[PDB]
Amino acid sequence: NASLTPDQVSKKLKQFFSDHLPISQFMGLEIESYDGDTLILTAPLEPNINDKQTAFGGSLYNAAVMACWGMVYLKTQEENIACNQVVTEGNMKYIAPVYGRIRAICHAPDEEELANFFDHFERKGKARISLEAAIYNDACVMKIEPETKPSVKFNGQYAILKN
Amino acid sequence: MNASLTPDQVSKKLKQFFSDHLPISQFMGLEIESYDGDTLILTAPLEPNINDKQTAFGGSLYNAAVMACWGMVYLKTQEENIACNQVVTEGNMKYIAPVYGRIRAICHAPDEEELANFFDHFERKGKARISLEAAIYNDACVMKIEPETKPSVKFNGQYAILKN
Repeated sequence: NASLTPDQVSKKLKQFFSDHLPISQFMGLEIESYDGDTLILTAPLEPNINDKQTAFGGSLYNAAVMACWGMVYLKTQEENIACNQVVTEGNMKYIAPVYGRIRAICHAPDEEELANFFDHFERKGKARISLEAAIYNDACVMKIEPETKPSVKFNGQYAILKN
Repeated sequence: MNASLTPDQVSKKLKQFFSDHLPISQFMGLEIESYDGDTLILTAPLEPNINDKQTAFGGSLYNAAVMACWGMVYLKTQEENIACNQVVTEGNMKYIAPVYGRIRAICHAPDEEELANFFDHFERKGKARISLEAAIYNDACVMKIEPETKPSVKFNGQYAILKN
């Protein structure tokens, strides 16, 4: 309600992770930035590491799946919608290893889609939406660019359901 | 050269591996429940893997299945005394229903033909790929992937082994 600004709703999400998702706390998953259009989550490599000293694939998935879940949550908060949110599917392709800090980047779906989606939830009390996230290794990327090839691609579907 | 390893011997190797190398598995309480050569079952308690609704978080569900299939590939590779690096290449999950307590992820060995072609391709080329499925159930008695009980989660994973 009084939480509509990117800083104000980021604080809500940070709190949600810290209150409810012990795994996000083990992984050191934090919000790096949110400006209303792009969410970036980051996590240190060390707890997310494997035997080859690169990022465990499940941690790359968790960062991506929480980036897109995070983006849905931030949208529901900006819209002051009370609901349960669930992932209904998540798909990852691992193209190259990640061997530093994990940074998962999710862009908001367009306003029309978001409007349709919130419209559907109003009418039926259920609504679904698909999102994508990317993780890069070589570049300090601020956006999922058409140019740059990602190290990992994620696409997921998320649903919001009436209380 | 050594003889191939039995299910008990290699199961120990994978136990040691998670412990030495994957800190996330120790956080999650992830354990090998059983391995008999044909089926790998991994288990983890709910408490570290929980979400806001008091059910298993979808990310922890994915970690259990992705590691169950990675585990299966590692077990077959080790049984066979193959020295290699092993990576996931793809992992897809469909969430069908909540998991309400202990998490058990079940993975079966690929076909004997599939395994043979995979090790032969690795031998000749220094790389090979294989795909497997895993499922997670609420039911305590389930010991294999079966038509007769719809899973809470389904997972398809593809893995590569690489000469080191």
